[PDB]
Amino acid sequence: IKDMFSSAMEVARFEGAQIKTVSGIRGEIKRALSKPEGHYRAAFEDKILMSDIVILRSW
Amino acid sequence: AKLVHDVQKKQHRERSQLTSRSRYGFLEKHKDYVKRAQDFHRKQSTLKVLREKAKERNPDEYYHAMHSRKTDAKGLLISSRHGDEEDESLSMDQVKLLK
Amino acid sequence: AVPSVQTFGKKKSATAVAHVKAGKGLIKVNGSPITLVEPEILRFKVYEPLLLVGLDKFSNIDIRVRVTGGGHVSQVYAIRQAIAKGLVAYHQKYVDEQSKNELKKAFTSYDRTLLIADSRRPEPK
Amino acid sequence: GLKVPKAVQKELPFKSQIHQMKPQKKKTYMAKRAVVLGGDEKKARSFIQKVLTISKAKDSKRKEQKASQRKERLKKLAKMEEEKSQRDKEKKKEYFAQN
Amino acid sequence: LTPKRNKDNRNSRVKKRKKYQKAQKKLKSVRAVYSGGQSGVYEGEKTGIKKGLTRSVKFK
Amino acid sequence: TRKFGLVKRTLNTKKDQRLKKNQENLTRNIPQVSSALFFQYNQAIKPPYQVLIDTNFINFSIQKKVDIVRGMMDCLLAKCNPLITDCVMAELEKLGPKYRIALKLARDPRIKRLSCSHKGTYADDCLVHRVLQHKCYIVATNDAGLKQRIRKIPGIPLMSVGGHAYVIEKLPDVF
Amino acid sequence: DDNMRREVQRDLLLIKHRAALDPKRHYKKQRWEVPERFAIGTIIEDKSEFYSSRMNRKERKSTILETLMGDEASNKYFKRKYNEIQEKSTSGRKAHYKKMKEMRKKR
Amino acid sequence: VRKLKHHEQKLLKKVDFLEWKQDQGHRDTQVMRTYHIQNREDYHKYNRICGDIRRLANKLSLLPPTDPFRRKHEQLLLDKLYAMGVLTTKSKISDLENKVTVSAICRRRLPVIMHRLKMAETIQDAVKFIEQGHVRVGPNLINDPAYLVTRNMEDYVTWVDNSKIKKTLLRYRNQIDDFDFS
Amino acid sequence: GGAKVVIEPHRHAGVYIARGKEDLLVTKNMAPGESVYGEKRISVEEPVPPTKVEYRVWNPFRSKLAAGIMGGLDELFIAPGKKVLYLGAASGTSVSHVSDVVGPEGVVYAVEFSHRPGRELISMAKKRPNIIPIIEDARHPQKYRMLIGMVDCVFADVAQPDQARIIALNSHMFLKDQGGVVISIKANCIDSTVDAETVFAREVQKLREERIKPLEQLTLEPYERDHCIVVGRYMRSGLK
Ligand SMILES: [Zn+2]
Repeated sequence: IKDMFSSAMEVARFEGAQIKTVSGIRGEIKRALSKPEGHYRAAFEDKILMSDIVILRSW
Repeated sequence: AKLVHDVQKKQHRERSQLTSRSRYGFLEKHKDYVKRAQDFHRKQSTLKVLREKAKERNPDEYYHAMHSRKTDAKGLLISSRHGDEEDESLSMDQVKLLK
Repeated sequence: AVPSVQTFGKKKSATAVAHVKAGKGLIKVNGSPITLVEPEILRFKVYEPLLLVGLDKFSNIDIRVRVTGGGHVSQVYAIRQAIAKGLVAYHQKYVDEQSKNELKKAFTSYDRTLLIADSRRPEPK
Repeated sequence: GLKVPKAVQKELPFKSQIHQMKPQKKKTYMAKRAVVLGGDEKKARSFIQKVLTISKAKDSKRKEQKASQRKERLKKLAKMEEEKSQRDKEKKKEYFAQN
Repeated sequence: LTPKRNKDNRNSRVKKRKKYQKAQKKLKSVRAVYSGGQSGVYEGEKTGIKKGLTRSVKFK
Repeated sequence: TRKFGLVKRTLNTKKDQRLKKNQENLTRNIPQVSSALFFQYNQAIKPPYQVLIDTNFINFSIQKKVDIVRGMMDCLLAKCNPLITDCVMAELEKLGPKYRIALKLARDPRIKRLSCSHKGTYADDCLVHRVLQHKCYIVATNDAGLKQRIRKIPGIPLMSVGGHAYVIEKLPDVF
Repeated sequence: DDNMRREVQRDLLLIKHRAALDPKRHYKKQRWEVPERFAIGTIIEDKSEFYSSRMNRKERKSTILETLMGDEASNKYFKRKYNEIQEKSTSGRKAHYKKMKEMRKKR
Repeated sequence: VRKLKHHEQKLLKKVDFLEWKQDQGHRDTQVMRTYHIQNREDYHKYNRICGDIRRLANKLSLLPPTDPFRRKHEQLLLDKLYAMGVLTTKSKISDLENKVTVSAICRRRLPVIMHRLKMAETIQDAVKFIEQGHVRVGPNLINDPAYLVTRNMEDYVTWVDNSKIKKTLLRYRNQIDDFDFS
Repeated sequence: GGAKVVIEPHRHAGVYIARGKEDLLVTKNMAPGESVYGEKRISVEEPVPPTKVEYRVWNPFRSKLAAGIMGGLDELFIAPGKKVLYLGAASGTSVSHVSDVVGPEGVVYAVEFSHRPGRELISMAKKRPNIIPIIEDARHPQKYRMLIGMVDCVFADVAQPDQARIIALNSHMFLKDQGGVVISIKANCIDSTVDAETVFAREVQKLREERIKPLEQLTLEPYERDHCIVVGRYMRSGLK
């Protein structure tokens, strides 16, 4: 997942959070990728598409 | 609608794909995802059924139709695309009449 | 219509189908002749079913081998197995049983892995 | 479509074999021989095709609309039968409670 | 805060004019209604003839 | 050069038509709803009405002291023709010598009488058949089962002894 | 015979698919498979009444198909209805899929 | 015999040339048409076996529930009837009257397990093949269809080699090796 | 008007359906080459060369029996070898269609009482030889008991209030046992003080009182208001 964070520190702050696509596919962020900074690895209920947007509902 | 207002059961409209993210056309929503997912699941179900039949072939399986039906080099099934009431090769006098 | 015979030779994942029938004496692997089977240092591994029994057995029959899978040495071992047991099966079915088991005795005295592979492995100690 | 793999489908039973016929790459003699008629016959062919697809799509529209009709009739019919069965199972308990 | 209501409900007479027109259009579905006889030349049955169906009341 | 899998020929109870349970070796019919009917109105019946009586209606008439033709007339406010079918009459005669009063009140020249043509004396079957054939009949009855049959078939008015006079239900022009 | 069924085999298809020839006609639901014994016949309108049912000498044809093809309002309706059925049937199948892929690829 | 008239149906009713009382509904005929038994009396030489096991299961029910002779012999009988595959499990001794059937002891025959594991495609063609002598259980050929099998030998029901229908199915799947002579 | 139809046999033997875009009830023509009351015709060329045989359109608004056929009657008794006694053969309108349904091997006795319809009946029965025109009152079957013997179906298109007595007299004289009795009842011509269902019920009761078991009735409503066809069979012993 590309750009909801600006740094791996930010993703480290937000690890384990539950996200979802706009299709309601639930998911969880797992680990920040190393070289592209705000990019991370998430796991979903099944295969999401390239035309989706993930969402971290915070308050 | 017993105690519901018609200004309360309104129509919430659905949102489109962002114009920056527009080359991946049509942001798909939950009805599109369930149309995707149940299609994938029925095709995986029939693939699993066929894999189980392949596991339980029982190679001492004789039919009488495995005299006529035959198999190509890679092992798959030859299905003759002409007829099965016709013949693919026609005789010399038939070719004489047609020509 | 022709007397023909089909055998199989296998090593690790290579597999070779050999059709032997009566003919003029041509031995062809994958369309090309047998004298083109690379890696060219194991061409005598391919040749030894011919040189163990003489070319006068092959002077009246033509073999063709189709080899898929595997690597270089697994393909030459599949080729030699297919050729050997195809010659044995042809001399069984269409020539006499005495030449059949003379061929089996010669190939088995050289190595019986020309005729029977080593197939299912390992051993759980 | 469902793309069953070749490794599975070469190892299938005889009944479960998949009859998949290859396309034709050679300009065969019967196809290069066979005559098609033109002008009034090709517009007759076009007309019969248009009529048959309009008939088939009209029938598919009609049966889909009947499916949408009878699922909601099933819904209201099951609601009325549930109300009826509730009334029966309380009237029976009334009857036995009096007798 | 009223619901959307009907122009045909705003008149008690026009509502029964338009639910009787609906009723006598439904009556053509259940029975076969005598429309008034042969209009012009007899063109044909215009809707089909079923040779298998018999819509006649059998006794007992 | 014999055949293989040779068997002794026995009889096939599934197939042999010489035995009795194997002696069992299209045109639809959808009867149109009557042109006498609107949706459930029965727009065609008009006075003088004609009313089919049955046995428990006669028994309840005598038990409640209602005359047949005068009770019918002040129920419907119209001129009535009451009809005793031969099966209703057969049922009243089969009721025995306890019901002599009911039988010789059904024997009345003011009560006309039909001629049913069937075997057996099942008046409920006869009344149901001849009313769903024709829809020009009022059914006067007090059987619960016959009342449910008649009020389930449409366009048929139903009369019944209730209280000290006759009542009528599915006739929409009573006043 | 089959030699004559191969001549009247098209207007029997027209009579089988009557229900989608005119958009206002709406027959009663039968199936009508091809009957085993039939006969193709031509209507004689007599020489008593004129001009009402009269199809003239200059427009009498030899099948039902030539009359339906000569009708120009039916040709309008069949072409229009076929184009809308066509563009409904090719709505999202393969040209759409590869133009979506080219949309992804172009940038 | 003549589809008798009405005063005929009434005057004699118990006449029936086809089906008598002691036919028991022709269940012998019906089950041998089902499982295609060659000769007669196989049904009754199975029915004697069914009657014998329900009789000795009855007298094993008779003996008191504590002695090891009784309990050892009923577990031995249950294990042997499992071992010849008449049962499908080692359940209750009530199944030795509910579940032992002349049907199931015909189910353990050789043509019907052949149709069961799809070696043939009908039981008639199975009896065709094993009268023509193509199959074997382990080493030895089987000629008669009366050889029923045990629970161990539903795995080595295989044809013989040089059986040409085996050769036709091998050349159907074109895995036809001929060094192994079939 | 010059179009082409396909002829197809009906369920009823002897009558046909011409399918086009409007389908027509159709009979074969016994006298080919002319129309009798101005109906339209269909000429097929059936296969010495093929012969042009032709067919006549049966108009349900001018024939109670055709209205009954295409409303749907389970059994007509007018059949292709039979004898029909037509009562009230008011002209040759329906008698021609009954005549060529019955065919060349069967006989239609067309009874009519008026005389100018009788003249047209005789001039039609010239070109249809299987019609015996009988100009006599059907209320006295003895006046023509010598001309007719043992019919198979009676058809009654009389429009008189003593209809059931006429039908009963002609049936008891000339109909055979388990033969057909087809009645066209017109409610308004029987009596108009009662409703149509009352007069149909009374006429059916009169038929079973004269021992004709009714099998079937049909209202034939889109073509005629307050009409009916009652199809019965002459049971003669045991309506039960
Ligand atoms: Zn009765």
